[PDB]
Amino acid sequence: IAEAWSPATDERLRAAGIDAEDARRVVVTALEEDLRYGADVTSDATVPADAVTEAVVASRQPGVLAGLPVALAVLDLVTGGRFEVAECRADGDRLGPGDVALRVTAATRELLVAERTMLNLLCHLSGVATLTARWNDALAGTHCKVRDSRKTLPGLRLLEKYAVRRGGGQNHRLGLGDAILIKDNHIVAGGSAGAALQAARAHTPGLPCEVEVTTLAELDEVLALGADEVMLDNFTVEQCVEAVRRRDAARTRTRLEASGGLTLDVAAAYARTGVDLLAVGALTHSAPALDLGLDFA
Amino acid sequence: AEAWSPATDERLRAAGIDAEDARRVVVTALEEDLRYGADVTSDATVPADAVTEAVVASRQPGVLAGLPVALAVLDLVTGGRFEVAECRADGDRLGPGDVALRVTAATRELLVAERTMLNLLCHLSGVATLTARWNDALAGTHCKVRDSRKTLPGLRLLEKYAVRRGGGQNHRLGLGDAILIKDNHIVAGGSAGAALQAARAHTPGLPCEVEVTTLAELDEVLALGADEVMLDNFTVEQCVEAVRRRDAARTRTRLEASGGLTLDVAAAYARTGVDLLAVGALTHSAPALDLGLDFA
Ligand SMILES: O=C(O)c1cccnc1C(=O)O
Ligand SMILES: O=C(O)c1cccnc1C(=O)O
Ligand SMILES: [Cl-]
Ligand SMILES: [Cl-]
Ligand SMILES: [Cl-]
Ligand SMILES: [Cl-]
Ligand SMILES: [Cl-]
Repeated sequence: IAEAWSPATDERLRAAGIDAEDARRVVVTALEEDLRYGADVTSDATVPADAVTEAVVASRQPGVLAGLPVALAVLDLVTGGRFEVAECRADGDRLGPGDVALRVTAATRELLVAERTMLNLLCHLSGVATLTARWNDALAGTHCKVRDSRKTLPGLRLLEKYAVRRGGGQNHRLGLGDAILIKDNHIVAGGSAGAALQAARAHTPGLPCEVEVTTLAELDEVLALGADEVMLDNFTVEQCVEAVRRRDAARTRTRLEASGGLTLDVAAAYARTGVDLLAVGALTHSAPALDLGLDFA
Repeated sequence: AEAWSPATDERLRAAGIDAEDARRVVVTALEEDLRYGADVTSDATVPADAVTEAVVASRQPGVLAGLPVALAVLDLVTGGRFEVAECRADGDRLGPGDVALRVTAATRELLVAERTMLNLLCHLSGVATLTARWNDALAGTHCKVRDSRKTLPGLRLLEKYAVRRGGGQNHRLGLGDAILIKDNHIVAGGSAGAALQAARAHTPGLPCEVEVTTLAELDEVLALGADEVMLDNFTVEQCVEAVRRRDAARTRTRLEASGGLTLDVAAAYARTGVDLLAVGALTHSAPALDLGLDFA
């Protein structure tokens, strides 16, 4: 029940590397989903308007914590600044069961209004970071990194990319316009993979550029053309080993990125083929939520 | 574009989709993808006058949901300049290779829409698919499955829609349409039955569900004859006892179990004799359904 939050909160967000205008759109929208049918009828009947309590946000499962500054923004907006923090962990920290991510004090009615919006953000972004961190682990021992994609949930892209970073992964492009990625359907609608790569290089030479191949024949063209980065689409582990052979023999300056048909179990096998990157949509479209709850004193 | 045709405006209403809320989701999701430029890749590689047929089909089996929303994305991007050859209905079960939609539009407009349409399709169909799986496990009992308020930010109404299409039932939609006395109300309010009596006091027509964590609390609210009790994190065995104590007391209180539920133990919880299972995983942990969009 406020306009926007205090610039003290805006500083907290940009310090963590969160887009503050996007965080505001997400937070305001999520509060409205809960409040559009009227005030918190349950709290209004059972909790005095004057009550103040302490609240602890803690995890029940282990994983990586993301979104604590955005959760704090929710609470700033609902209380209008009238809260005091005692303890907090930082986004990126590992959490075990019972670990305290936040201990804050505010008016009881406003915590009760904010908590579900705080926790839905927190449990979701933490799930993303927790899963990204799992994928990074399957790649320990190699030189392979994990990246996300554009397969993000409507409305939560920048926040899901942020959570991916907090879990130790790397972002891909953020949209259709900040980098070139030539896909199957571009090659369906057009000539060949090679023609397409030459067309994007010529048309937009500033932007970084990646081409997605579905066969070894296509891989041969883009290697002949000296492609900067190549994405292997639904290659088997053997096919990737071949693709790494053909890459190492031509331009060792070509990054190979595997995508499609990847699961956490086979992540280790792929990393071992010598490909440089795994692009995993599951990071942001099928990230199971981390169990965090908010308990009162 | 600005808004969409009144035809998609009414196809959404025919589905029971909040059309205003859909507009916000769809326009936000498109702005996410275009706020950086114009789709350099397609503008370099696809003729500006190309027109293609596109098929949406699923690679895995599940329940389809969100197709009217995916269509509204296509409408906005094309300005209504598209045509549908075939479409399945939200709620239909699909298998591998099953075609949920065949559209024809300008190839460049399809490529800008492709990812927003699929992100909506795959998430909502995922929500409906998991909900349907939960329904199967409850089959042969009188237990139904219900969602929660543990929804992804900005997506509550579309996800509740998808729970309905997967064969589940919606719980309340916000903080103001139903009473639900939670663990923290009880802390701040001294006692579980103290809080329930306070709720009946303030609005006697609004029905109260009270959320208990101990068998003791359950006797307390069953003694006050609570209309509906939610068993927070009872074990399968504690639910069986909960049902026993409820059948003893001459009130037919409704029993809904919630807290930690996984598909895993879904079929077991359905046979404790509780009436409802409230599953946050339907919406906060629904794995996406693999649908793709392919050109002719
Ligand atoms: O298009 C992208 O940005 C992308 C990048 C890597 C992996 N997948 C995708 C996708 O969403 O198709
Ligand atoms: O508050 C709700 O609507 C709700 C309903 C059923 C199960 N859980 C919840 C929750 O507290 O998130
Ligand atoms: Cl960063
Ligand atoms: Cl292994
Ligand atoms: Cl309905
Ligand atoms: Cl007891
Ligand atoms: Cl009652």
